[PDB]
Amino acid sequence: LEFTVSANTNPATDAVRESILANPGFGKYYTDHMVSIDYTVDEGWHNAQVIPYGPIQLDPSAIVLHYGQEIFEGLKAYRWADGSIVSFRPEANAARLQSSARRLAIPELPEEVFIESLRQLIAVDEKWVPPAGGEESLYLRPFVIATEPGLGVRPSNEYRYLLIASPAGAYFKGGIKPVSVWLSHEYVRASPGGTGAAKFGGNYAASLLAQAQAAEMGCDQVVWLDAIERRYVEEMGGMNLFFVFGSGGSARLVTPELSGSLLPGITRDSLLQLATDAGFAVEERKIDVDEWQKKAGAGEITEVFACGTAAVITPVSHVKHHDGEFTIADGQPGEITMALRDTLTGIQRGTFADTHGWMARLN
Amino acid sequence: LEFTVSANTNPATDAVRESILANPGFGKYYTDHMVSIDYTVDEGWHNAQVIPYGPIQLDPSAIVLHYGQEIFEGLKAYRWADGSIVSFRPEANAARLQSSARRLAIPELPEEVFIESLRQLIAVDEKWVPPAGGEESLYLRPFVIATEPGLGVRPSNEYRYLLIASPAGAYFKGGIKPVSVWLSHEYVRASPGGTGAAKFGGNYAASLLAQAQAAEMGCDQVVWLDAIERRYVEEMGGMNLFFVFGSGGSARLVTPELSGSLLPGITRDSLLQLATDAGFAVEERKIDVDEWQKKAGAGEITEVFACGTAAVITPVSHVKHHDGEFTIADGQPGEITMALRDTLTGIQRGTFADTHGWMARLN
Ligand SMILES: *Cc1c(COP(=O)(O)O)cnc(C)c1O
Ligand SMILES: *Cc1c(COP(=O)(O)O)cnc(C)c1O
Repeated sequence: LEFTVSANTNPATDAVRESILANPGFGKYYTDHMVSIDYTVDEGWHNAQVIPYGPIQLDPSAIVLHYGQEIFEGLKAYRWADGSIVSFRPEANAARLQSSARRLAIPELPEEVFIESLRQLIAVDEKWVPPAGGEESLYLRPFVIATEPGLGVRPSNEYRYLLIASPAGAYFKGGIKPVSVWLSHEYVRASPGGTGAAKFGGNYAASLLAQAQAAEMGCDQVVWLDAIERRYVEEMGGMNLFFVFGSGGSARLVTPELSGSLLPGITRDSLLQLATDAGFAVEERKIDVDEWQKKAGAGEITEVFACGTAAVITPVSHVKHHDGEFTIADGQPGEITMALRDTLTGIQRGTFADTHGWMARLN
Repeated sequence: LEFTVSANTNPATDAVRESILANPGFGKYYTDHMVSIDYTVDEGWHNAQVIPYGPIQLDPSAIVLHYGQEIFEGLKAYRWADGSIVSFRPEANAARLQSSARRLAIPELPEEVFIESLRQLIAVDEKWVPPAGGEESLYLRPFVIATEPGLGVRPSNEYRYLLIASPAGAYFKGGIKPVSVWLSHEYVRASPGGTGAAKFGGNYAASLLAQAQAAEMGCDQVVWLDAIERRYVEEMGGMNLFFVFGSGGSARLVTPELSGSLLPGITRDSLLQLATDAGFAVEERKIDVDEWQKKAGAGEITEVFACGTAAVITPVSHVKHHDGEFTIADGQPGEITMALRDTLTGIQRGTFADTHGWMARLN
């Protein structure tokens, strides 16, 4: 697929850009350009191009505005010491976007086109990638929306793929700070036969009240329990969870299994591998509130943390739920939690060896 | 709220508008204008206006395009013999949009403003309302979308309410026709506590695969079973269901109760009342597949029909599911099914007495 480039004539000044890169926050500012690719049944994906970041046009009856047919992804681009610009496992995101697409009846975007859109945007907006050897990065947000007009309920026949970038600092206010969680007694993030395994906007809109309630109960984030038995721990907001049993090199990690409604996080998959590389025993099984509170209080469960592209790893220190409340260890980020975070971020920044070939060059 | 009007300087010629009204189909064509109301935290709902139907603009990071925070409604405008333009229970739609808004963390729109937008649009696009004495109408689609830019996950602080209209000709052009249904064994429409009771786009995008599967099994529409026991019948696509036991004046009606996950259909609410007015005994309870097939085969269940705004009432004649297949009576639309459809549409068209005061003037 051939991309055409229409340069932004009035991009952010070097001063404004530098200012942003110094204090970017998350998903607040956007680069000067974006990638756009159209889709029609007859031409498939076409009219791929790099254009200036700006307002999009949609018919009032566009399917995405009524029946929420949309999906998204989230990955990062990093600037290395040698001046190269790389991304962490972009092939995985390409593949998951196709998985989310299938579950939502949206045409798949070829992985080579996905990866190419990334290279094209960085080619024009490389100066928006943060300096090497830092916590900052450039968040890439690939997404697809149904654009065909018509109020009839059915899969759209026209779509638009968009790629925008946003300098990223720290998703959670604090970063090196553990969060408290409220286990939702009233809400579920998904159920068997649902869209829990797809990175689909609908999933997030549905969770807003549950998060609001977590905050009203005096907690930072909501944690999801299975929709069937209302007993098994799944995720924290839109992040996977890990439980650390014991400590030192003999410690073991437990994380909820991919039941079918759980979203297969790439950070999760990576951490399981890194844990094994380190020598820790890992296990993907079901774990319920009862065992959690019991072993945490007992001291067997020494740490708990959430993981995801945006925050990478976030320590969990306190738990509150319909039938109890307890703290994890001393309420501070655990040894293992931080050891794994330093290793993962180290690989992403080019500091540590990438033995699994996870880093790919974008430039 | 005061509405400002910006007339369409390029409206559809009389030739085009007339050709559309002669064969409008459904949700295919739109009138010359649309209503728009903006929402910000400091100004609340404001800048209410009637403007030309046309493409709207959104920032690429608009929340609705990433985390599906949106909701909608569906009602109709009818032209009566006396020349008036009326609507069926529009106050109920206003109330439901508020209910959907609350579940999706979206600011509620005052019922007074909702009704006003309806009056305002009809004021300029009255010519698009079909002739009286027929079964055609003007479908009204009110909806709210989150427009604030920002990739962080949280309720939007900026919204836009839009009201568009689409002519809708006779649903059943050549005589009413019954549909076949596939009871979904693999998918669920919603889970307890979820967003099943809200008119939210996400619910529909998630159902696309299940409908495609129903068709692949050789059926017209997909029917939903409860997410818990996977045995209790809920709805057909985006329409409620009714079961007719027996026949004649002593017939009895049974419909799934509002378990909390079912969508409180307005057509459904109306039919339960009309059934009572005719002297039919009614029941709002759970009914499983076993009872359905068993009693349908024994001839106790004589009819089944689905209901909703667009089609009003659609007969269901054939059922197929994981463990069986059966037909309802003679496979034709039942007596009670058509009697009730004739009564309801008669009230909407102004032919029968509106004893409950459901019809409201829009003009
Ligand atoms: C995106 C997402 C994650 C994390 O996936 P990463 O690939 O690690 O970024 C976890 N859970 C849900 C529900 C998600 O949508
Ligand atoms: C809109 C809708 C209905 C029908 O409601 P009416 O008010 O009768 O138009 C039924 N089920 C679902 C899931 C819906 O979204």
